[PDB]
Amino acid sequence: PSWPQILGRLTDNRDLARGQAAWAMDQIMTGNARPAQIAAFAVAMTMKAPTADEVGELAGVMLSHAHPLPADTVPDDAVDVVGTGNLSTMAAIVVAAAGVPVVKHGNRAAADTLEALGVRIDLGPDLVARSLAEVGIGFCFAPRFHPSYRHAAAVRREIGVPTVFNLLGPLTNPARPRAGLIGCAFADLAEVMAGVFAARRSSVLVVHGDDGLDELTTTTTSTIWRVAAGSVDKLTFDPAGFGFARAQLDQLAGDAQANAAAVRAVLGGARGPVRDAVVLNAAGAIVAHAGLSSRAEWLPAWEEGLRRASAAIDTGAAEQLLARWVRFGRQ
Amino acid sequence: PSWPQILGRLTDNRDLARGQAAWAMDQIMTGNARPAQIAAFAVAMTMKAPTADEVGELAGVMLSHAHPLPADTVPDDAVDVVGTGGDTVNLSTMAAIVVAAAGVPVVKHGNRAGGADTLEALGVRIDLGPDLVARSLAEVGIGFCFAPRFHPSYRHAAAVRREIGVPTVFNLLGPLTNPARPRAGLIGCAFADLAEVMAGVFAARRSSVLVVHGDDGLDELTTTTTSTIWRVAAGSVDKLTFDPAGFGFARAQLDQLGDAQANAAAVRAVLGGARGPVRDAVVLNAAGAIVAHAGLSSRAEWLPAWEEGLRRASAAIDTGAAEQLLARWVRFGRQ
Ligand SMILES: O=C(O)c1ccccc1Nc1ccc(OCCCCCP(=O)(O)O)cc1C(=O)O
Ligand SMILES: O=C(O)c1ccccc1Nc1ccc(OCCCCCP(=O)(O)O)cc1C(=O)O
Repeated sequence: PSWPQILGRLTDNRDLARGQAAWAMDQIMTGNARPAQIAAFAVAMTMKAPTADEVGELAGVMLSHAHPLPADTVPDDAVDVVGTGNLSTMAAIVVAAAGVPVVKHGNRAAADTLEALGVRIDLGPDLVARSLAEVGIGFCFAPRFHPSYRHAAAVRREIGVPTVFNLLGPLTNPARPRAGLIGCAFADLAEVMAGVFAARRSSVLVVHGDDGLDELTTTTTSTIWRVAAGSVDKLTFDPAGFGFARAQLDQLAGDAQANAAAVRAVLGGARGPVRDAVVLNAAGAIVAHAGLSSRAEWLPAWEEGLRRASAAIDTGAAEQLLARWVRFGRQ
Repeated sequence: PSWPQILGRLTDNRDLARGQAAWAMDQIMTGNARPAQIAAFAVAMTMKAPTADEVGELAGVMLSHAHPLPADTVPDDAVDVVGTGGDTVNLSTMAAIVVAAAGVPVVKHGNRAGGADTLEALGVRIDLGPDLVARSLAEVGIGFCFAPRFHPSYRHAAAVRREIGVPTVFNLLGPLTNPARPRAGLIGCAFADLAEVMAGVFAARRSSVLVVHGDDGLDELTTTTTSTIWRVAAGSVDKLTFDPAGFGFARAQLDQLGDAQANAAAVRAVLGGARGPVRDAVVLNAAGAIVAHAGLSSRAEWLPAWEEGLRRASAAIDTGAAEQLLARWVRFGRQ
């Protein structure tokens, strides 16, 4: 195993042999990888087009180096709501208010919204565990939990272009949720992620908006990879089938203060395209959550998930869970 | 112009816009490119498959950053003999000595790893400044440009090469950035599509060059099989198939063609008159460079040019002129 061997293989457009991706990630996590080698690998793998086995090794090794949460502090039915690259933050809160444990994993952009809302996002494992137990939701700040990734994070900024590493966020949640709604901006890489979750024995909905969104929207149809029990089902999803009005991407589009205001409005009951998108993804995460204890029918599962997501807002539960989340950090 | 744009375009398998490659390389040549950005650029363009225009822009920038030789020290008809590397430093090194001994000025360009290593094993002083390389050309008829000495600004790229350790588009720059700027030569490449790219760059320069690709992976004309030759001259490129058998050369084996000291011994044997596959390959490539040299001042017929090139190359060995030139080369550095 060497960088010449692995990189040479990728630049010949060949899939890696077993363990090679894992070796590369280990060199990164130990700090032995040079920036040039990280970049070469990220770019070469991306242009080659990564496989689930390769992504599974990258995410697997990285996750094993992450700060774990304390033993028995994360429910077995905890879920994630996230995309690879607004709505996922809101959806996470709603799902939590519906009675589903949610544990997110994120970073500040070049998480910011949660800070603008007064949430203390940068907490250690013990307090994230307490947050999950007392508020019903927790947030793992990525730099806090993945410090060994910092050189790769720097590389990713310096090159600026999306690479295979942009798939690692949803696959390296330190709390190791077994369920969730996972959004991917590219159909090619969406199926790859579904394969990784499949091997993990996760129950997730890997979603890809046919408009290029990394989450279920009301702008157009979406492709969903239904992952459960090690199997993947590819489906098409039309929100219109659930009486949702179509919208434009302009409405689902700002700064932290603006995003924070959007959150309070939606949680405050404000109707519109933004709310609809939040309810869709929240429902998706709930349907994924149900996929742990059962394998119910697609339509009626979504009917139930949409009902719970909607009620979580309209009860004031979501708005009040947020308030409790802010009060938690203050005390 | 920025890295996210250029790298974005490349990873999308799109050719760059005019000027972008040059911008990228200059950022690299000025220490303004992060190692990650250098590696990302080199790898991305490699897998995209570089164009002659892109490589030409890279080579143009790198060459403009290089130290020149003094004015009026490099003859107009100086040649280079080199391969971009196999997947053959013994062959090219010997061919260069033979060509010089034939009366054709030769100026080489290489580094330690290796091209320069074999010469050091032979006792040649490789790391000389412009004025001494100039003296070597005039007094010995051959000169060597030590790549780190003449391309100091390439140090950031050179470090990245080592760290990734895989061939990239950058490996094409050597023959295209010879700081003596020979207008002719024999240039080898282990891959056909990259050979065609380099031929395109030499064409744009109006150079007289044979770009060669052994159909067995050799970055030089081989005896083991046929070769493709891009005959570059007068801004145009003829793509030709080449069979040494047509000149009476026996079909050798690749195994018949590793340390610098081992290569150094092979040089002394061949230049000493030892016959075999290696001699044949040396004479072929040397003859090729002489054909290229002829293309500077005339459009000669292909076969007669080669026959004359083979005649002179063989003579340069048989008379002992090649062996003696090496000796003078060594002595020159000792003094
Ligand atoms: O930059 C640092 O120097 C640093 C220092 C201490 C700890 C962490 C540090 N950097 C990071 C480490 C992990 C990370 O994120 C881990 C990858 C998962 C993030 C999810 P994303 O792909 O959506 O951003 C990001 C950074 C960073 O600089 O931003
Ligand atoms: O190797 C160095 O030590 C070096 C130091 C400072 C600046 C540049 C350095 N290396 C190079 C200089 C020019 C170059 O390109 C032109 C010469 C190409 C020589 C190819 P060869 O090794 O097969 O002869 C390549 C390198 C390099 O190490 O990659």
